[PDB]
Amino acid sequence: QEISKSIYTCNDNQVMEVIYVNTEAGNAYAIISQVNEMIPMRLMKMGANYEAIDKNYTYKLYTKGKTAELVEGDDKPVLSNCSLA
Amino acid sequence: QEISKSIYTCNDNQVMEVIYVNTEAGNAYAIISQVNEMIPMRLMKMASGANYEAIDKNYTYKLYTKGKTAELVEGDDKPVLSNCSLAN
Ligand code: NA
Ligand code: NA
Ligand code: NA
Repeated sequence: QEISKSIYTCNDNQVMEVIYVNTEAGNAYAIISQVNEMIPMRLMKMGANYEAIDKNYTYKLYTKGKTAELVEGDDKPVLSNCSLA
Repeated sequence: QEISKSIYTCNDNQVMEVIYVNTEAGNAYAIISQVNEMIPMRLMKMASGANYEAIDKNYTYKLYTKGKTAELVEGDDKPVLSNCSLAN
């Protein structure tokens, strides 16, 4: 059972879903959906921060317990002050 | 090595993205997006090729795939996306 779904409420009246994958061998991933595309991300720092696997994307997901923030480019905010719902 | 994205061309000028998760130890999952939600799915250990069902029992999406082809249905095999093939 290596896959799970989280839903967050974020600033400016928005919702962010994240699918988390945690393999039995210890590899962690996250998938978000932005602009009608699903973007797979890999764990890069450990709260827990994930970065897009496809280098053509610059999305980064920073999580800390039940909170999160999604940025792009030079840590420019996309979704801020996210909290687990 | 474990996560990949497939894009399918389907009937009626529709496109379907699927994220496939295939772990090193051989476990298989899929993720699709419908009605603006991501739906995680698990492989059904059944007749080839690779058929998936939503992990959340509130959803009735099933994804049936065979080689390069796929079909997405819901409920009693009600078509959602039909005659899908890997884009080429
Ligand atoms: Na981007
Ligand atoms: Na047709
Ligand atoms: Na693999």
